[PDB]
Amino acid sequence: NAGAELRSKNPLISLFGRWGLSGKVGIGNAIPDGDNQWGMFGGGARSIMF
Amino acid sequence: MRTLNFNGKISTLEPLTVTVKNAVSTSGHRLPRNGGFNAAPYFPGTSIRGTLRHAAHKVIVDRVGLNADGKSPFDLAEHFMLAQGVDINGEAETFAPGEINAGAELRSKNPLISLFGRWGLSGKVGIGNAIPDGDNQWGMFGGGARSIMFQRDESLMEFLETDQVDRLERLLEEQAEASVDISQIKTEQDALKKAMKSADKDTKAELQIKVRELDEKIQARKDQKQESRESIRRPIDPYEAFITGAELSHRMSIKNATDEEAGLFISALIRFAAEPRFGGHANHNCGLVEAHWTVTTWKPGELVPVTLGEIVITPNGVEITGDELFAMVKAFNENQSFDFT
Amino acid sequence: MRTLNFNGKISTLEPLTVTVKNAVSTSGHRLPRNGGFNAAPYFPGTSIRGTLRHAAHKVIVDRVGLNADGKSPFDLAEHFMLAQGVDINGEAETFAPGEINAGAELRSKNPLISLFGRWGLSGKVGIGNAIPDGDNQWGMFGGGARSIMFQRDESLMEFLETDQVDRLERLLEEQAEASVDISQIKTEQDALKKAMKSADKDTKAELQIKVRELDEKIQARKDQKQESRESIRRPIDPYEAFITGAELSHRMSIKNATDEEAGLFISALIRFAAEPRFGGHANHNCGLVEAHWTVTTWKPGELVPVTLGEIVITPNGVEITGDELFAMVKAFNENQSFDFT
Amino acid sequence: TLRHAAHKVIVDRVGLNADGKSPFDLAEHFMLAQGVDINGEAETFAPGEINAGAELRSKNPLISLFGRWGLSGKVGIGNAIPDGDNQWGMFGGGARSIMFQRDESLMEFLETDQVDRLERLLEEQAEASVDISQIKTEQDALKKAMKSAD
RNA sequence: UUAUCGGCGAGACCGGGAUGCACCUCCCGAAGGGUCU
DNA sequence: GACCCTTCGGGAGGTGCATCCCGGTCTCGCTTGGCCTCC
DNA sequence: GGAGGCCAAGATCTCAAT
Repeated sequence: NAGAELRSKNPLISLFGRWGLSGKVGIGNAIPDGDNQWGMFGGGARSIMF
Repeated sequence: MRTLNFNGKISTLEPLTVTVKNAVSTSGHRLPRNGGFNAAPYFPGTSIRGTLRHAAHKVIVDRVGLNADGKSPFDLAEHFMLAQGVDINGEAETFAPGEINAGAELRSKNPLISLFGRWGLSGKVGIGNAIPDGDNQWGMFGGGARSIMFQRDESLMEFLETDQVDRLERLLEEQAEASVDISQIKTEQDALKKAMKSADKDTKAELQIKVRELDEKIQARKDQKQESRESIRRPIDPYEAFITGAELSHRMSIKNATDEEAGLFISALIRFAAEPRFGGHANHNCGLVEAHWTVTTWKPGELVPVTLGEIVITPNGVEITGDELFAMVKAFNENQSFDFT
Repeated sequence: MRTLNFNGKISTLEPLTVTVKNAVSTSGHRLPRNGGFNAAPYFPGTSIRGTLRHAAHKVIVDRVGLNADGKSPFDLAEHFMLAQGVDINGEAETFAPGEINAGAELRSKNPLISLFGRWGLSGKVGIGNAIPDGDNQWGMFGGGARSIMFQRDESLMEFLETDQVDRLERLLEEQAEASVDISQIKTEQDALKKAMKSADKDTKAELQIKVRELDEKIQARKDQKQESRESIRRPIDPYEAFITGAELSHRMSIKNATDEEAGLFISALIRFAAEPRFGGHANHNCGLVEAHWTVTTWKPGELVPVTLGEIVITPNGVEITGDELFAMVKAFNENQSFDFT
Repeated sequence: TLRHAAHKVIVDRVGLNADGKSPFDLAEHFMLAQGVDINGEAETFAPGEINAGAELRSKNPLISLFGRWGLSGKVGIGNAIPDGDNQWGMFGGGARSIMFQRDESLMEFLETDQVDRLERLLEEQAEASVDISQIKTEQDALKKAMKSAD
């Protein structure tokens, strides 16, 4: 019976939560709509500047 | 007067479990094993026999008729005799040994008591165990843990009034305290229990007495609690069951089955298909099965049996093939000389 | 009174996970497996039963109606009995001779207890497991790593006072030193813990005692840590869950369901559709599902079932089809003779 | 079991009389089945010889295979010795229940007087169980001190 | 092998209730470049 | 169309709680007289 | 009216237990 008061005082810890206090916010994974929407990027190579 | 052998398989749609008194131990719930502690489990033929016997009993109850109030003509004694096979009034026609054709009239007039029998009257129906086809077709199901609904879902606290909220707080504090005390008592109890392996028998007796008194202490401590004797939050121990999709081979037979008794048995199988549930833990829908049996008869003196047909029980219906099984069912449903009282 | 079989599937809109006590081990988090270690996991029917039972409890609470304050007329014992089937008052008796016929009235007055039973009253609702259609429909999700807030983002350093920056410096230093100490203790701990495979039976107790003492020393090392007890920076172990878009075959049933009981159950399904979340890990939005069930009935003695309708739960709404299901829900709603107290 | 099978073979072979009654009376039935002679009309061979009853063995194959009292049988049937070491187990078991405490739909069939009779039955069963448990407890207490008794 | 012959059998559902859950950014730096109609 | 050059590390948790009950069978391995109906 | 057939009666008590 302390959650209600605590959640009213602290909206952030109400939303996201802590150990023992459940968070109201659930944020799921992001799934691609189609296919072949992922690839290798970056890479490259360090080179002697001089 | 023919022998019908029902050779087939029982396919499992939901885990199949059963609690046999001699199979379960303090360590945990185990299925009855096919001989030994490390052998393959099986589903008891006793459970299948009881389920089919009660299905046949309900077939008979429906066939005799129900009055406008929905009451059957049978008193308590007839119901017990037809389903449990036990007589309470003591009026069962006891056959002294040596009687020629002992059950003749009773078998001719009461196909249910002819099929399944009682004390003093051998039943023609033998329903064997179900044996899995492969290995690792069983596992520990159930599990879980009961939980405070108000610690899990805080939105339930809004319904509770202040007095009940305080009652909840006292209940939880009491649960924690009792858990700690019982835990200490259990630690001492298991200390004596691990000392139980002492070679001296006298010590073992003394340890057993002390363990008994510690169990009494646990019960006393539980009684001292005022809010709730039992702890609400507790893990639930699993039960062993056959996995979903397990194939279990089954054998049933009727020895010297007339058309009427075979028809009653087939009607019992048909009615069983409406609720094809074996075993227990139905709260988790355990026990649903689908089965198919191939019916064969063997005339003594001949070298090969002949297949009469097949009974297939599926969630989509009951399939019965072969004109002989239909003839059996029609013979049962069209014989009006049955007296089940 | 007819049996209703709910045959259908559950489609996961988000990963579906559950932590069953026996299912997990020291290796990590795992779903309960249908058979053995290398078997196809399933979603327990116990969790589904609990979620639907609490949905039905909320249905009953809303139907009864709250007072002006927003409080419910039910006592704490009545909430506990409806939602979890727990008699904290210590009045439940399993084999009371006088309760032999009193079950019918209790069921007729209390649809929720009739559906979901208690200790001593069988529940008409059986809710089975959810078993995936395909293979490789599960995986390890949730793996992450808690970070130091002020090392990832240095712009938050300027918010802290000068005295608190030293607090964070002490936190980081103590984390480093305690982590190296605990890692050394662990690596020697596991080095001898690996010896469990081939060790003397007598030394096995000491090896258990040795590891326990090492655990005590680890706890003592953590205890002397001043600024924090547990290190902020740590990797988070993943949990096993069904993949997004997994198709799990699920089967539910109500045995001899009155129209009112079936209406209560369908209303529980309708209320569950507001938050169709099974299992755990509410953060990461795990557990969201989308299910459709086909309701069929089977009158005993018949050969083929009858389809009453389909219940479809989607994020866009709930669809109930068939005049029978609407009649059931109406029958539940229009009955004013229920006493849940 | 095999002697009964042979007796059934003989009964089938001989057939039934014109009236449909089996042509064996009680005496012949027990001679073929159990091997006893109930009326004392059986041949009593001299004890000295071994190859006795040649005519009887020629005429009655069942008595020749499975003997009678006074005539040794030619059929020896041995035990069925198991091959493995864990091929036996405690099967059966189970537990008889009450058909009305397990299935509640069966109570709808009972009338009021029958329901009252069932309630009386359950109460009597519980009372008798408790009383008999007390008596067995006292009996076991006697048994434990029986060895220490003079 | 100290003689002879003999199925131990029948009936029984062990079942009932229980959400295992709560919190956590895995991040950080790097020219792949040059010769020839 | 010839060839370099393949990285470092941090850090791994904490809790509860472990139930209650029934209900344990009946025969029999002998002979003879008393008595009920039967042919 | 034996003659078949059933049923009740007759003494006291039997230790071994993974």
